[PDB]
Amino acid sequence: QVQLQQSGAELVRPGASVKMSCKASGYTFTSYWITWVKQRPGQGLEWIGDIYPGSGSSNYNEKFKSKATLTVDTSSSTAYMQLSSLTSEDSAVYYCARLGSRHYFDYWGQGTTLTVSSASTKGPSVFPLAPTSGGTAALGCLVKDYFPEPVTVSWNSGALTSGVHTFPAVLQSSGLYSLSSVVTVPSSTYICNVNHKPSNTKVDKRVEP
Amino acid sequence: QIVLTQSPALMSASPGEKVTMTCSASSSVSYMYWYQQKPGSPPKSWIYLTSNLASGVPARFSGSGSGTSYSLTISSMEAEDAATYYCQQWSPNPPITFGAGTKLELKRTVAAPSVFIFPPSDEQLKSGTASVVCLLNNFYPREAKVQWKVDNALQSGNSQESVTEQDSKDSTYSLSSTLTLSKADYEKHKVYACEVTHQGLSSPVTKSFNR
Ligand SMILES: C=CC[N+]1([C@H]2C[C@H]3[C@@H]4CC[C@H]5C[C@H](O)[C@@H](N6CCOCC6)C[C@]5(C)[C@H]4CC[C@]3(C)[C@H]2OC(C)=O)CCCC1
Repeated sequence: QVQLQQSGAELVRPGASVKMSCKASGYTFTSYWITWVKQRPGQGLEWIGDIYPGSGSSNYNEKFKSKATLTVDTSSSTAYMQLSSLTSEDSAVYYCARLGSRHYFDYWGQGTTLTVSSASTKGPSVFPLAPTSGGTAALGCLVKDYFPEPVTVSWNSGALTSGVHTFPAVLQSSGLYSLSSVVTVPSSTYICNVNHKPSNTKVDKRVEP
Repeated sequence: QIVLTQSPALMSASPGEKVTMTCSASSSVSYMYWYQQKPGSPPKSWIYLTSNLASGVPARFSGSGSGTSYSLTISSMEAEDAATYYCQQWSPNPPITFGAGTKLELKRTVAAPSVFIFPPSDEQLKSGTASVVCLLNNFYPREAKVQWKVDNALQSGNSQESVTEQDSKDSTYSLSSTLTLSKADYEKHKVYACEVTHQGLSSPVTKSFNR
């Protein structure tokens, strides 16, 4: 099928450049335009520009005319976008889409999350949460002080799924992130398996009263 | 540089109701596009060239409008239609622009939260830092107030809030407030209370503990 696979997340220092890939498959790459979209949490979507792989011709939004640079490698069927001299305003999820025959983006890529920071990675400190309002009782994990995002929290290596709420990460005054993952169980063992890929911090933890 | 203002900012709808979101443009535009985005996933083309439906888009969706006011309408809401809808304009002029999006949430009865307090872990107390967590479980609507109080004194600035996305099953939200103070200031005090104010609660609920 028609697929668009984007490159992995980037953590790049401000002032430096970043180059991301969108590997196209399942269609004649050189026949349809590829567009790039910026997505910052809260300020909607932004059109960066498009490129026709069979020509290398490109349209840019005058906003990003000097920020982004679009290229194509027709041999490997990959389209590229380079973001030069990065700033905090460039931290966003970058989507890559194929413009279809019927004048609409029919296929998209999963996206690449760009985090623009000079700070080096930080593994989280996992802490347990002490195990009754509303007939139920709760326990959990505090994944505290880590950078960048994200962390993957599961319970009983995936066995426990019901009543689990993995809260969204919060930015702390310290500049580091911190999320909670709580599992609600009523009157009738519990292990949390935290995983931070950026600093290879896979930490298991048993929550006991 | 046509500015597309989308309204409402967020709205609620019970399955079966007629939903209509508007996209007002700063100047006249040639065409109007709409995208459906759910969390964790890339957007999806919903409506193209002001009124056509994209592949997969069901019959209940329809879009229309002209000049400075275009709209997306769902004849009868479904549970899977809870998502953010962004509009996007096209015109001979070059910057194709987008709206800030309308988040479409599901309506339901008011439900009071379940409150739980969490004293700092012994492991974290060794680390010289103390974190008291307060959980507000399964409640509706999203607006809930959390006042941390230490020895009856209102705390400020050292708390961080986080709210889950609306539940797939019961359509309620959960919230967590984390009070984080140094081990030094933690031992300077005894009673740690968490005061929750909500529409579903007749009077505020206070879960607490003594150090
Ligand atoms: C990805 C690249 C696409 N871009 C623009 C390009 C835009 C097109 C430019 C030419 C237009 C001619 C005509 O007036 C219309 N008819 C053609 C025949 O059939 C009936 C309607 C619409 C028309 C095709 C436009 C529709 C929206 C088009 C695809 C836009 O795409 C979107 C998604 O907005 C986005 C950025 C700049 C280029």
